Amino acid sequence: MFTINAEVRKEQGKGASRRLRAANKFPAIIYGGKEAPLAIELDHDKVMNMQAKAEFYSEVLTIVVDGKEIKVKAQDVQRHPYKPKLQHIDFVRA
Amino acid sequence: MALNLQDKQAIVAEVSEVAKGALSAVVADSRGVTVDKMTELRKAGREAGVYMRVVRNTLLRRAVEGTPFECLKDAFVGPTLIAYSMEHPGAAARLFKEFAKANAKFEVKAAAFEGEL
Amino acid sequence: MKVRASVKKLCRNCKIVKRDGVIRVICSAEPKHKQRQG
Amino acid sequence: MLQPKRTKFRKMHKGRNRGLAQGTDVSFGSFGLKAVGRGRLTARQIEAARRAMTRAVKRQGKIWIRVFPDKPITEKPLAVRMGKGKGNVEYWVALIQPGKVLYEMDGVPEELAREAFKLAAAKLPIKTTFVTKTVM
Amino acid sequence: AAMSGMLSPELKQQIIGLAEVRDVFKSPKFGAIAGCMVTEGVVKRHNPIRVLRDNVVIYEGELESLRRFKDDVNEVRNGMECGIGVKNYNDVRTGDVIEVFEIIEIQRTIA
Amino acid sequence: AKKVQAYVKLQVAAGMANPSPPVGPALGQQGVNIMEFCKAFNAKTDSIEKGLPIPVVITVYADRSFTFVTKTPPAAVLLKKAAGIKSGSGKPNKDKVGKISRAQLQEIAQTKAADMTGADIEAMTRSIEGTARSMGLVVED
RNA sequence: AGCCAGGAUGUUGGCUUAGAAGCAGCCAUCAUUUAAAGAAAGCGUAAUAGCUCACUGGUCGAGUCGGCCUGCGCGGAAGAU
Ligand SMILES: [Mg+2]
Ligand SMILES: [Mg+2]
Ligand SMILES: [Zn+2]
Repeated sequence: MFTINAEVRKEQGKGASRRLRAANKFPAIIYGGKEAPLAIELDHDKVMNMQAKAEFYSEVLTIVVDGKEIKVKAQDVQRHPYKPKLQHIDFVRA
Repeated sequence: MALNLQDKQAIVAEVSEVAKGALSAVVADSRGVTVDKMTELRKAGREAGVYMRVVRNTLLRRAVEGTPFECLKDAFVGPTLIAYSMEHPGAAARLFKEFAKANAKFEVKAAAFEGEL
Repeated sequence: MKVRASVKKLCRNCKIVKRDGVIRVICSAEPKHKQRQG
Repeated sequence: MLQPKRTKFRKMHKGRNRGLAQGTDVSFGSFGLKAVGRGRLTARQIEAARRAMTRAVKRQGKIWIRVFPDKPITEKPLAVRMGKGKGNVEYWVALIQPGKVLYEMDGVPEELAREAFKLAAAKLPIKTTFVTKTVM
Repeated sequence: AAMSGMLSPELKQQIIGLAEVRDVFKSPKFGAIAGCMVTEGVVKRHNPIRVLRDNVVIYEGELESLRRFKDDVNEVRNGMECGIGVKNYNDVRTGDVIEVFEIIEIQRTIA
Repeated sequence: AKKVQAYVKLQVAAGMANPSPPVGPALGQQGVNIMEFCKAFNAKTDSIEKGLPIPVVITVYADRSFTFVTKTPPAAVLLKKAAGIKSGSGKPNKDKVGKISRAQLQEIAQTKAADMTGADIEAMTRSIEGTARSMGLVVED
């Protein structure tokens, strides 16, 4: 029941990822199955309110990006140590 | 304060008794003490308390929303405080006189006796 | 009245409104709770 | 109080406090206390902060200690000259990074737990913050 | 007034300084000299002391000689190497702490 | 009864012939008549029942002597004679000493029906269930 | 948020106490009357009483209440020619 509006990452690496946190974005990745992994960027203000509910980690979510809808599940979420922020979220196809 | 679903408990209980109702009587409970309310409670002690009311549906967006079905006397009743009461039994007998004869003690406010069916 | 530093709201009658460049603590019911310098 | 029983070596030189902390989440407890700032925390501070948490909610609720000093930290005398070896061991210190969970709490309500951590926050030299369960 | 004066109350036994002793030395006069390091406060000569080990008091007394090196100064501040010895104290062990405290009288009033 | 000005309340014992251990001269500072006690109060005291606590309501300003209105018996006394042990416990609510039956506190609490707000007779039993929960006395309905 | 009323009966809840009656503590914190009222948030009494808040009614009337992450400030900030 969850719709995540996202875009495909043009740039990559440490220098690229820190520029996204200045613009209220954060890096991510959708992997699993026979398909190759793809680096995706998510908006912080929209996503940060969702994982407060317990249904985010249990129920299946649908990441909308360029008219795809991969339909993935949450695996591992890296948080920023000394603030309430998100660093990187792993996704698995299902 | 209760939300829309829980508010309908007071509405549907009043709306069903519009067609089936018999008599109603009003009084100003404003400026009044709980001991002045206890006079009507000990009046209902013979009748067991379930039959009688004075149960305040007195908001203009609660009881006056359930009035427009049938028997509209609440056009000019609106302003100030009103004590709504509805009974399935009941005659047009002495029940008015207890409120009238109590006016020796003043009874705080009687709402100038507006009157109901 | 004390000065100390932190205002610390104790009772329901506590006010906490700024006057000139230095905020004060005003309490009508309890004059002991009056404070400055926060 | 709260020091090593035995030590492999008596003295540590000095050391640096760099990088970020290890435990981003609370493993054992339901709530806890995280340190935002950076600095040296002596063994007397965590003893004093624990004494506030010892008597706050009486019997109900349990507390854990996720930190420990294990750093000798020598101190010289006053009128002595420089050199003539290193000073003797006086008090123990826990070096901690930003994002380290110092204390934890389980069997206390949410609103009551904020009061307990507020008292322990003033005992510590650096700024601190509240944390949730954070399962994943 | 005569009655109020008669009273002799001292209500303060606050510590003047607290010091831990280490590396005992031997002296002919007092029988022992316990090397000390003051962690807090200032140690004084004629002010009484409380010697305790593991939170319980092993011995009690009043200082007779406060001596650092050959100086024999009457006062020692905190975090300054210090020396101590007393009569009628047989056993000096490391890890114990000596608590020195000043004695003051509050005074009394009648009512 | 119209307005609150001057009243006194205290439980006295009717077991003896004209007793005043609790009050004596300390009945009231307003100047209550001591002679009127045996004349007025003892008329309806011995006529009903003796042994239990008997409260009082006194309203005198310039009348010297007086009369009295009917009263209601308390519930805490009905947990002594018509319940378990009369002495007490000492231990908190953690440990449960006594117990209650369904037959008890049904027709015993009916004697309080003189002056109560509660309309329904079945509702009077449920009010005493909460009262026994203070002590923690288990009841088997 | 003001103004205009109530703010309770059983019940001094049990227990500890010289006495604590909702308000020094401990445990339980329900059930009637109910518009609505917590066996009690604070002041007060030797202890009752008294007077308020929560909750809810009338009046008036459309934005209101409390947090989280930050831009840049306020106090904290007292020294000798
Ligand atoms: Mg000015
Ligand atoms: Mg500044
Ligand atoms: Zn105040």
